[PDB]
Amino acid sequence: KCELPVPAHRRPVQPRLDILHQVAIWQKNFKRISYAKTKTRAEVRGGGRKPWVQKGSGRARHGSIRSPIWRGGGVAHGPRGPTSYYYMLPMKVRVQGLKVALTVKLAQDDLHIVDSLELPTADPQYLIELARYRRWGDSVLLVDLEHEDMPQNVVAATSGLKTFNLVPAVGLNVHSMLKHQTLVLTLPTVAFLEEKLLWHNSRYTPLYPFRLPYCDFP
Amino acid sequence: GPRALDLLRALPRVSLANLKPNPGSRKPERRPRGRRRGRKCGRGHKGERQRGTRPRLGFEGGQTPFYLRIPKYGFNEGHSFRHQYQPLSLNRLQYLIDLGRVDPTQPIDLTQLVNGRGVTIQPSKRDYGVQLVEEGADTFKAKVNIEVQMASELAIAAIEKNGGVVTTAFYDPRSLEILCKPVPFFLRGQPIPKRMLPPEALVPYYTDAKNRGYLADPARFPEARLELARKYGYVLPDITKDELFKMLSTRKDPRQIFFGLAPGWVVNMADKKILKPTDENLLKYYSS
Amino acid sequence: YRARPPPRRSQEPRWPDPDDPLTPRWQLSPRYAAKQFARHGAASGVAAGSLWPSQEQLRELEAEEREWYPSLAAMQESLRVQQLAEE
Amino acid sequence: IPRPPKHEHYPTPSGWQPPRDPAPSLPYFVRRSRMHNIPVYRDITHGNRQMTVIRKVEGDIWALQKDVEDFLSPLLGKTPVTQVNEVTGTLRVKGYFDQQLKAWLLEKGF
Amino acid sequence: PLHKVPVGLWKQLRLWEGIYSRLPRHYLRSLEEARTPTPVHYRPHGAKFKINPKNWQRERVEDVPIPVHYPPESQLGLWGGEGWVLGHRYVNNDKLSKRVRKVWKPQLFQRELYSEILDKRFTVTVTMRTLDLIDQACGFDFYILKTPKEDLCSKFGMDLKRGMLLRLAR
Amino acid sequence: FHVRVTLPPRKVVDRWNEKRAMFGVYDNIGILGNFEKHPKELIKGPIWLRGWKGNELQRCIRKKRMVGNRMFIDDLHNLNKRISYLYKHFNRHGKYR
Amino acid sequence: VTYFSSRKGKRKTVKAVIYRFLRLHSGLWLRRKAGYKKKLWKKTAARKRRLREFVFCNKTQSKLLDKMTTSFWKRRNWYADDPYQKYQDRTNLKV
RNA sequence: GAUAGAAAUUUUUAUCCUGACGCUAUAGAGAUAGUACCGUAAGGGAAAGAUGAAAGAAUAAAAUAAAAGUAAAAAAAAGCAAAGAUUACCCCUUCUACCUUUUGCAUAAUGGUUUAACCAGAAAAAAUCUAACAAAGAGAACUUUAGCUAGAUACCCCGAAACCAG
Ligand SMILES: [Mg+2]
Ligand SMILES: [Mg+2]
Ligand SMILES: [Mg+2]
Ligand SMILES: [Mg+2]
Ligand SMILES: [Mg+2]
Ligand SMILES: [Mg+2]
Ligand SMILES: [Mg+2]
Ligand SMILES: [Mg+2]
Ligand SMILES: [Mg+2]
Ligand SMILES: [Mg+2]
Ligand SMILES: [Mg+2]
Ligand SMILES: [Mg+2]
Ligand SMILES: [Mg+2]
Ligand SMILES: [Mg+2]
Ligand SMILES: [Mg+2]
Ligand SMILES: [Mg+2]
Ligand SMILES: [Mg+2]
Ligand SMILES: [Mg+2]
Ligand SMILES: [Mg+2]
Ligand SMILES: [Mg+2]
Ligand SMILES: [Mg+2]
Ligand SMILES: [Mg+2]
Ligand SMILES: [Mg+2]
Ligand SMILES: [Mg+2]
Ligand SMILES: [Mg+2]
Ligand SMILES: [Mg+2]
Ligand SMILES: [Mg+2]
Ligand SMILES: [Mg+2]
Ligand SMILES: [Mg+2]
Ligand SMILES: [Mg+2]
Ligand SMILES: [Mg+2]
Ligand SMILES: [Mg+2]
Ligand SMILES: [Mg+2]
Repeated sequence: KCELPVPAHRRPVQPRLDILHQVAIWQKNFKRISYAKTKTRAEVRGGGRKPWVQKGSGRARHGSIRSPIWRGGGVAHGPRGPTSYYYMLPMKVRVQGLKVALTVKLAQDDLHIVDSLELPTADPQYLIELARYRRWGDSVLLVDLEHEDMPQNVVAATSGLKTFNLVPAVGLNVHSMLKHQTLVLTLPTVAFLEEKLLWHNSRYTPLYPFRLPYCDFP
Repeated sequence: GPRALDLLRALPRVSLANLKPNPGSRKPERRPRGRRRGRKCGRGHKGERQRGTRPRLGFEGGQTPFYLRIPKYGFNEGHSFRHQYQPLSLNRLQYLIDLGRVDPTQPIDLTQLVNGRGVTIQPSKRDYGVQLVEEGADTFKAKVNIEVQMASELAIAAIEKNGGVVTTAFYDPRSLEILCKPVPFFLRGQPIPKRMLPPEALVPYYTDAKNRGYLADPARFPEARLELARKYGYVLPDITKDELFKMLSTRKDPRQIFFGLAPGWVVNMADKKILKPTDENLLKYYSS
Repeated sequence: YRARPPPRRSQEPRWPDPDDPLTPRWQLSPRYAAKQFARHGAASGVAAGSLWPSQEQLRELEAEEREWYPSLAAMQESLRVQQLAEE
Repeated sequence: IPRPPKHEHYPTPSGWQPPRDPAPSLPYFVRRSRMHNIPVYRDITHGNRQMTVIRKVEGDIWALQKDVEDFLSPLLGKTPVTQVNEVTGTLRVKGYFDQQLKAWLLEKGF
Repeated sequence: PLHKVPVGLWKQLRLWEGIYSRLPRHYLRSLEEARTPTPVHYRPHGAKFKINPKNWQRERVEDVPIPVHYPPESQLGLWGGEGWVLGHRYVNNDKLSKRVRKVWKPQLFQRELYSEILDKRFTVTVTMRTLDLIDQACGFDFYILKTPKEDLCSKFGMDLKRGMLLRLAR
Repeated sequence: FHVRVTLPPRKVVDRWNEKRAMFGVYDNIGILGNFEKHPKELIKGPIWLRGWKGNELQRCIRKKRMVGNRMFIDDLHNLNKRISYLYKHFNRHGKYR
Repeated sequence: VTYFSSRKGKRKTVKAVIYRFLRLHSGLWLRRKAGYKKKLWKKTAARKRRLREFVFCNKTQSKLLDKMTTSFWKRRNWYADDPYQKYQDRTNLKV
């Protein structure tokens, strides 16, 4: 049963593609630091002297021989230094993106709930035949609540598989759900995620960050 | 409810292969290439503007500038030392109380106002606290024990019409930062310092009983409360016979910032415990 | 595949080496020790008496607050003299 | 955010009034705010364009658009200029009609 | 790429290795402490906080030392902790006038000084400030043994102090 | 304009390797972890670029302020020249002013 | 105007704006008339009153002052006993 | 005036998880190399590689035969060299080369023999669009009388005589 108060106008269950796009692009972009530095005409090794006189030579006028017109000269604009692409999409938009991602994967029949996540064996061929019999698509993202509580049979079965990926519940996000063709949730992960996402609708704005101790928040 | 989920079954799988931004969210960039944007590309034709050497923003071309021909007059002279007070309406107060953001059972001050997010105080913008403003004097029905930094007579009359307590206190900007953000001060590992006295300009506002200053003589308080009632035509309630009189009589020492705390105390919130000094010089300093 | 262990912030106290030349000097401040006591206190292993000012700090605070922060009677007589002069 | 406390008399002196205990039978629903207020707002654009925004709408939004048109028709003498945003859940009306819209939603009980 | 350690520390960790590490700890402790000298040329202000005359507000005010140049000739004598002052000046004391490079030099005298510990007369180029400091410290030997390194600023004064301190120790 | 006459060896890159499978795992560390760590300290890169974004002039100033005492002689001189040139170009040159 | 500073990388302001101009919260800029302290014996009483009057700034000047002014001076300010506190807001503007 | 510009006071959790929405011989360091060469000297400072498993498979074999320039194959009245066409290449008819600068250029005003590889728009204070939440917004420090937060929209290249220091 749902452990949170459901609103009266909506019955419990047994989409924002724009926000999905925003969260996916943000996850792609915020970790990017572009490592591309080219040398402008100040940073090129030589070319500190006029090669010929200004007038009377008969050829074109030039200053440094390291200008961007010349062959071995510097680059006029180029990529300059390590370039950091860091921006933070706000907290409610990220929460809403997770919400609509879970809603889309529930409505597209790719979200499967598995009780307590045990396997009879550590053979990954068992997982492959289970997915082929249930027609779970190609790729499966299994979640668990905590990293150290994960069962060893499931861990040994998934550590050698490419399309099967096991992640803790804190590592679940929109890029992972849109990458994997099928999402698998455990019931305590459902109870954890429902609280962690439904808290933000009735919350305040932070006076100081939530790692500092609030009254009703840890 | 969400009928788009019914249509989402027939559509193929949502992935990274099919993701569109919102139409209109991105205005596409235009680059200086081609016949449409070329051979001058938005920079004009010769002159100083194509070479980009055009002068500064206030420069008018050798003519004496408009921002330099006007004579100086002090508009912002002493603006960094003028005292600021964030307003709080009685309509906003009654809205917070009726929505349960703040409660009248506990004595209400700027701390619980910030905690209920009714006002925001920026001490580094040299605010000195919260002033009561009288916009909602007609529709105010709450009984409060309100602690502000500045008050007006219509707001005061509106509060002791209902039978509340109005008193006005000074805070130094250090003590006001500590007041508005106690938990960021509580993770500083510093003893609570003394609340400071007002300056020479702010002595008489807190010394007279007409403004309900804390430092005023309490014997001059009831004649002021009855003069407000005589002026504004309401019967003055007997607060001593109320059941919440021990709540409404709760005050602060002029050298004390918080309720129930004292200067020199150190709050270790990891152990949920309190440290007190015992040195005679330390007690003389933090009690002086 | 299997995910990496998640990054978690350790709640144990962290103390830099004072003999290391490479450590920053904001980590060697008394304010850092007071902040570590405010964060943990019991496991920080610092004296609670270090949080209060010493004798010389108390004397210089007494000198500053006695010089620049006058008494209430002094302010009242100052405003009384000023009001008498303007009248 | 704490829940609004139960009061013996409604509406409150601050003007706040809780929604109805059951739900209305019209094929739309307007969610309340996180501050428990009506999601009807003002917006100004280019300094002279005044618009009223009804937000947080679930259901048939065209029904709400039609209802806003016959509610605002006798005051203006013409239909109000409206925009339906289904992918957001937003009705947008030309002009400042926010107080009348909050009042109309207050008798409708949303 | 970058260094791991800042370049400004390269003199400090040079002292932490080699022959310098085996140097005595009391000498290392006297060397590491860079205490500010006595204000000689610039006249300091006592109060840490001052009232602004124009603004009529409390402000924090800090003593900043004026850089003074010590020539190699100054190490052969006792100059009282002063030397050549290099700086700029305005002609006729107006701000809008010409900016001028200006050197200020101390007045020097050839005086012979008697040290009772060494029982020797040294012909030392001295300053009137040095003679005033001798008269204030109540002795030539008292002046050398009482005024520290950053106030004396002379290798000859340090050698004299080392010689008489060794004499008193032995 | 002379293009090559042979087909290149086609790069058989797999979409399901370790990096592409575990890309962006803990991006919601605060959201799903009872906020303790921001997404700032997941950024692997330079000291001055961790959780910060600006234009080239502010980037050069920030580099000189953080790791300025640890840069090289020629790199520090080049960064000072780049800072001076970018200051002059950003303040004294432009169209929109 | 320094659009990008060399220390902080921020946008500076010109103090010649602040030393003679006042910004209201409606965007209006207040200023003194030129020459109100110059040659009072020569000018008439009506001209003296006209120079003693405060005046407003129009659109182009107000946008120039807003461009040369940083975002610190555009904040909402609540001074005690401010005479311009009554003039901070705009009302009955039908545009 | 241009502009310069703090501090008092505050925040910053340890290790691994590091490689590349950086280049591929006019690019990336100048580099095959500070070497040849030019300079008395300080100094300036290059271009240059492409077969295969094996050339201890050179009567040696296999994939482009595509730039400008030539040859195969010199030219036949007449005209910015082309177009309308036509049974027909011309012959007929019709059109004052291209950029830049200008009031106005076929102008006898400037530039270019041609080909290949390089060579020149860069910033988000105010505003517009879109989204989140909305009397509040933002993952602390601020802004708030419909506003706060996030994203997208913006501002070139070469050229002196000169000045100072070593
Ligand atoms: Mg050079
Ligand atoms: Mg030169
Ligand atoms: Mg020629
Ligand atoms: Mg030149
Ligand atoms: Mg080269
Ligand atoms: Mg190069
Ligand atoms: Mg453009
Ligand atoms: Mg652009
Ligand atoms: Mg054009
Ligand atoms: Mg062209
Ligand atoms: Mg031109
Ligand atoms: Mg022109
Ligand atoms: Mg110029
Ligand atoms: Mg002139
Ligand atoms: Mg404020
Ligand atoms: Mg708006
Ligand atoms: Mg001038
Ligand atoms: Mg500081
Ligand atoms: Mg090369
Ligand atoms: Mg050919
Ligand atoms: Mg012809
Ligand atoms: Mg013509
Ligand atoms: Mg023209
Ligand atoms: Mg002609
Ligand atoms: Mg010519
Ligand atoms: Mg020509
Ligand atoms: Mg010409
Ligand atoms: Mg010409
Ligand atoms: Mg030309
Ligand atoms: Mg030519
Ligand atoms: Mg902006
Ligand atoms: Mg000159
Ligand atoms: Mg000159």
